[PDB]
Amino acid sequence: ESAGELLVATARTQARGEVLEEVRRRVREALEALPQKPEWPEVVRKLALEALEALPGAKALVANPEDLPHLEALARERGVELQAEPALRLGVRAVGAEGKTQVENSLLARLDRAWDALSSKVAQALWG
Amino acid sequence: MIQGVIQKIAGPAVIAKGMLGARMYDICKVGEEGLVGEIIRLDGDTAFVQVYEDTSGLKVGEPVVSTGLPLAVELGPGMLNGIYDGIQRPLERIREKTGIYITRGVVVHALDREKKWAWTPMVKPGDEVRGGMVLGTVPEFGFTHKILVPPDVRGRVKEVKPAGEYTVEEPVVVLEDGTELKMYHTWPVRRARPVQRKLDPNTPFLTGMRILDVLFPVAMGGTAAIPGPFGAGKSVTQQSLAKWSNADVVVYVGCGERGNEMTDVLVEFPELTDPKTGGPLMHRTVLIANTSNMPVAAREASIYVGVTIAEYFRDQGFSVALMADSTSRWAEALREISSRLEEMPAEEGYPPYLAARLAAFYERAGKVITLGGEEGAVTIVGAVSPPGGDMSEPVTQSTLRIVGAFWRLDASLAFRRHFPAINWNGSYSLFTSALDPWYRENVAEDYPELRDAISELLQREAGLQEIVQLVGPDALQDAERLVIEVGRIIREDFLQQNAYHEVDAYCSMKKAYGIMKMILAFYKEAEAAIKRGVSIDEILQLPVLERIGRARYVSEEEFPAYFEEAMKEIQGAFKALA
Amino acid sequence: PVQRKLDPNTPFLTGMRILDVLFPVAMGGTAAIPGPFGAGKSVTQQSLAKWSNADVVVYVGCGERGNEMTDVLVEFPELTDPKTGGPLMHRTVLIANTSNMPVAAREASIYVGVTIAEYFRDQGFSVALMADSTSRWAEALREISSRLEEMPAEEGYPPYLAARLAAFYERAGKVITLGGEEGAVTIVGAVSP
Amino acid sequence: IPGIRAQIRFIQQVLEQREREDTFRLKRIKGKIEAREAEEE
Amino acid sequence: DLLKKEYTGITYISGPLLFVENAKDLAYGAIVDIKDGTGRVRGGQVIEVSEEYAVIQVFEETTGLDLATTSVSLVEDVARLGVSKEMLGRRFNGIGKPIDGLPPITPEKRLPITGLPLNPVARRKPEQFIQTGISTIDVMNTLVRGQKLPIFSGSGLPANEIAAQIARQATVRPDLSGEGEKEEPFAVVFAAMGITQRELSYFIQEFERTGALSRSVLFLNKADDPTIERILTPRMALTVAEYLAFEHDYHVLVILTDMTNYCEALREIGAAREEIPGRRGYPGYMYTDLATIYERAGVVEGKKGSVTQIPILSMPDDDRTHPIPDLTGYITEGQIQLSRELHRKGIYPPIDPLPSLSRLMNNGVGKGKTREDHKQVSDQLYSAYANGVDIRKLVAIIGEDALTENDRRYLQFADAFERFFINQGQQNRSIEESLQIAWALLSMLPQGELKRISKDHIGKYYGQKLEEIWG
Amino acid sequence: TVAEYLAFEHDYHVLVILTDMTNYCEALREIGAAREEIPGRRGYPGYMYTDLATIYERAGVVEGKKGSVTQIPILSMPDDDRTHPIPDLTGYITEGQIQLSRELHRKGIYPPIDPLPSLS
Amino acid sequence: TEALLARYRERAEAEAKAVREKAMARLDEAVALVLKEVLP
Repeated sequence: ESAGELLVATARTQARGEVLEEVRRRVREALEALPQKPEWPEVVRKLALEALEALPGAKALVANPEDLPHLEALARERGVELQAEPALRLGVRAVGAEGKTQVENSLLARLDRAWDALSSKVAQALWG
Repeated sequence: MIQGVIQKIAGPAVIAKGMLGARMYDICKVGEEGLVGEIIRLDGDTAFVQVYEDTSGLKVGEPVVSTGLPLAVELGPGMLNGIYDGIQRPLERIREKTGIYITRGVVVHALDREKKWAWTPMVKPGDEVRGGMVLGTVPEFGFTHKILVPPDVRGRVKEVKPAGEYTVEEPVVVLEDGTELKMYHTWPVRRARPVQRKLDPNTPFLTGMRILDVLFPVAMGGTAAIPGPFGAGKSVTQQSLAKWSNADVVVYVGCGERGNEMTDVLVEFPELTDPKTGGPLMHRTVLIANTSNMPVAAREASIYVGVTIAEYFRDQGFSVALMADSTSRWAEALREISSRLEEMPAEEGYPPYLAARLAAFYERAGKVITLGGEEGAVTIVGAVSPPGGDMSEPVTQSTLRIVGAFWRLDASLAFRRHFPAINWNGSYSLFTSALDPWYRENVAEDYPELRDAISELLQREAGLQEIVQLVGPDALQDAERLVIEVGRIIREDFLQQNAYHEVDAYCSMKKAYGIMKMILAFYKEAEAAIKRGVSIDEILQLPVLERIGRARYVSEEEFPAYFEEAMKEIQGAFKALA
Repeated sequence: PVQRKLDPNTPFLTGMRILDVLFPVAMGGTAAIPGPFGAGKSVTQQSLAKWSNADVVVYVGCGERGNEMTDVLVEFPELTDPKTGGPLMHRTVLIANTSNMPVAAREASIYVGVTIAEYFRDQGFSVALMADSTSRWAEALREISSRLEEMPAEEGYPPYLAARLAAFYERAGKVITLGGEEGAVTIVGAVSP
Repeated sequence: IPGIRAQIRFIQQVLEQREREDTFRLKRIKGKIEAREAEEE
Repeated sequence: DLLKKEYTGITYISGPLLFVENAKDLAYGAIVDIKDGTGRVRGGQVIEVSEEYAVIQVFEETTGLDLATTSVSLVEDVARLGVSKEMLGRRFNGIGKPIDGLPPITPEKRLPITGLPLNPVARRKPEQFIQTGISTIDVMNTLVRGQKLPIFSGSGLPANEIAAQIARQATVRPDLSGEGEKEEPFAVVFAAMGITQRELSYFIQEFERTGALSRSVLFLNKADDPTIERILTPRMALTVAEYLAFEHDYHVLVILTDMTNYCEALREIGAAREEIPGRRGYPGYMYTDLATIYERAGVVEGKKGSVTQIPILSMPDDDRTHPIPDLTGYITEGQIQLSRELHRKGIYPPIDPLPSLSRLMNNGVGKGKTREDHKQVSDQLYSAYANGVDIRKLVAIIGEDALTENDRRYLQFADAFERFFINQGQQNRSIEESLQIAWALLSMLPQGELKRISKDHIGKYYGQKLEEIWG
Repeated sequence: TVAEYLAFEHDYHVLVILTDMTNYCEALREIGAAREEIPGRRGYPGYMYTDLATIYERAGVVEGKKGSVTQIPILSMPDDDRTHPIPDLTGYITEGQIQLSRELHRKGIYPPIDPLPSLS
Repeated sequence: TEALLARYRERAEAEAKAVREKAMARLDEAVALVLKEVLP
């Protein structure tokens, strides 16, 4: 009876799942290679800027030592201290005044926050 | 304009900060979205607000503004045929504005500011007007809506509009002091509107049901309660009262109940016909609907709004009937708020001012002489929903000590599908003796005596039931089996009533007189015949019992001939056998 | 964890006529035997421990008499296992937390017993678990919640007692183990209203 | 008569037990309001 | 937006709660993610927030958390769910995540799982009659399309089999109302709260037999899942149901498999907060809380879909006055109450008709519908059966020999009623078969005793014998 | 404590008779309600079972020793109610019961032991 | 009896391939759009 219909529908659903997963992996790899691009410094500056604009009154900034020099010229303007760290990548994370509040603005973080919101768009634009 | 910011949020409660200068029971606008709330506690620099809408998604730090004025309604032409929520907002407009769901934050007017009414003045310049007097009239659905001076206004008339079409914003009369009297005004819902004198209750409020109109009647200004467990059919009785009562205006307050009932009223009342004026039935009805899944804090708001509108229509010289769909829901709203006010509660968790609130609400009913020297009345019929069917909980008891009549529904009758299912042993009424002159002059000279004889027979049968229970009904003597049988007859041929039948729904009072009269005649003749050796069995086979049991299905115009035939047939049922 | 839960299709034979005939329980099922005092609950529990057709019996004495544990320890080395030739005690594990031993250990004993039963099930056997009384576990819960200044449910018990009971009884059943073989666990809990 | 007397004493026990529980709760909440009004003094 | 903010500074963990300080930037009712020192992430929801701290109810169990390392981050300001038509063959856990192994869904919309109240002006009167194939429901407590009708069960009584039989056999009968001829089947949304493995396997095998899985959504919260998740299961199920019904014009049937477990979770999370209680510790707002679930049913004016609810709940000590059945009866439209005494006699389905009720029954019976004698046959049956039961109570005192003749006729009616009209046992009876049996049973009584039926219906239906319908 | 010393240090056979545990339970209730604990079935503390157990479970015989401790609690069932918490909780701990009957007392019998509801 | 299963297996595999190819058509634009949007 309906068992065959369930079979064909399962096949369709999991095929769409495969292709959407592939697109997501594609953009995950497109992101993870940007610190070699010439737009790297300005995007990192605007990321840190919106992060600081989210914590009124931060006390520090944590980042990656490799892109640390990209980040000195814009924190002195407001007095927020600097600090480097190897684990934080593709972004910057602030620290609040008490030590008990943080804001991270990593790339992959924004990706995982927006992917579910954009899945409908990817579907409607990759099929119809 | 006192304003502050939100400090704490929980449930329907909000604690504001920086509100020094705000007054108790003022209306506030909470959040940037502007939800309506009411201050219920002041504490140093803060205020405690109960919000009349959903609070999910609010954030700490949003503005809170006090308006400085307590909750009030708009009283003017344009309220009949309408449906409102708990704080007097038209639901048709909310529907045509937000779709099929109710979003929060809608701002709409209670009265339509665009429809034009046919003004017709009734005062001349230089005249003295005094709070409560009538300025003019406009037509409304076959009524005559009188325009009244607000109770706190007095002066001399400088200018009065000639005639014609105007909207309710128009200053139809302006006093020599410069105040402009529009077609409507506002009134705080917690202040009883004043009257000149309270009168005595001496006219019955005709509900249409035989048992209530006969055995447990209510006067034109009294109060009544109808408590019952779930499944006993409270909604059916309430809607029947809304359909068939002889009130001029009906105000129906669905506080905290199912929504399908409100929709049933909405869909059915335009197709029924008003018994008095002959117009459609929805043209004399005002709904105030606040269903179960609507905000909790709006239930008492709905109760007060309903009773204030009823008092307004009373002030115009009408007879109003107010139907409160449940006061248990109001009490539960109070308990829910008290849960997070962190008060120390009374029995079963209700706040201690509950009996005071109930008394204050039931005391607004009565028959009065209005400030304009006219006669009007408000008759309240409130429903109670005791938890677990337990008639000893605090709301039911607090209600017993106030109301005038008490109509008790029981489950055993409702299971039997025998309706109205009014428990006879547990109901009472304190209005009978004061209503007897009206009955003697308007029904029949011996109506009180027939009513008393029926009451005595029911009591005697109730007394015999105790023995019937331990020995069985076949062990009695025939003189008592007769009482048992006539009690069964009274029960299933007079008390019972078919709400869905086309002719048994409404029953006049002379019809009830006739039925009582022929039941008593039969019983007297049967007792006489037992005094002459006739067995109780062939008496039960007399086929005039069919006429007696069928009498209640006869139309109100076909009835007198039927009754005159039936009386002599009863007489012949025994005199002819000899 | 297990690979898959199965549906019980095989009876758990207790040896008593009334239970095996009129009110049978399946291999991976759960039963409750609540009885007032003086109704011989102890003899019935011992009989269930003595004649069942399970491969291993785990007896949890959660807050009960100590003479019962002594009865087991003394008699069982003499009785013979029906299935194999060995003594009866060779197939039994006892957890003994009597009535005058620390109160807060009754729950620990319940959980220890059901974990050992789950282990032997994972090995491919069919286990039976007899929780000698769960009202004593409930009382331990109530006492600890009283020390915490918590608000209680109906009869002084904490408001999460039903959740703990359900999570404990839901460990029973016939399964396909992770190794691929098949085992089961049957729970017979006693109550003392 | 014995069966009815049994039912009656049983119902009476249950009612008294519920009353005792709720008075315990009331005492607790009063202690609480006093404590947390004093700590804010 | 897209940047993430983490709150450290947990100050308290006990039971299901968790206090976090300096978190005024969380909205009341938000959804958070609690991550521990292991990297495992579990969920929660803010139930009170102030300038000093916010209170969180954790969904999972709180094993492993500590005050030094765990963090709290926001997910969204309002709890929402991603809905789609493409979830009509799936299974999710109690919080909406797939558990059949397939990838998640692509949401067309994201709707707030709390919903909004239907406008009393926008509603419509439910009128379409549903034929369940069960006589005690069809003839005496008719079910209409768009109704709330719970099942008041007990501990050992078979309420699940009745629910599954209704789902298997329910259909509208358009030829009797003369309107429409599509008879498009029902879509079934099945929300289980604290279910055991035995009953879950039963329901799954049933739907798999019937082939009803390809059009059913399943939200399973088993008895070994965390307790506080049961707060979200019914809201998610009804969000999906209302979406399907009032967007794609489906006719949905919702089955909520135990409201008692829902109330247990409610009482637990309400005692952790010390609310003013109700009758047996149940919080004082349980009425409003349940009303926000039950009242998400009905038919909307100007739309084709519908939503019908069949909650199932077990009265604890077969007690009709317990808070849960009491409130549920005060909300829903009638109930179907099962009987233990009937169950002990081997009768299936053990529905006793006297304490049952259907309030919307009169909207969908009569002429232009099932048949013109439906209502009067129904209440005549009620009267005769009540009489039979009272006469049983009398026999218990004065012995069977002392009875009269009409009393014995009523005794026989009660007995044959119970053994032929109630006891049907898995067969599917159309409404005409049910009315035929009802008249055959009524014909035992003398024609002069059917005082609730008119003369013509008597004239043209009285006098059938039971041996003819079957031997 | 005296009984245990005698029995397991000097090989005595000891018989302990505790004459009215109904008074013991009232003293226990009164002391417990002074520490503001959660009540129980009739006001008796929620831990009466454990407290009675720590007393009754001190009897028995030990392996490798010749002494013994036998206990005979005596208690008055209030209102002759067998479901009262005192006799009920004592029932779950002990190894039987001896019951005194009222009708045998009226008849003039002594000691009015009823052999039908008793057991060891 | 089994011809239905055979027909359905064919239909399933056919539609799977159809979806995969219709996807590989414009995947290159889908990924670029997502990367456009995720970026600040």
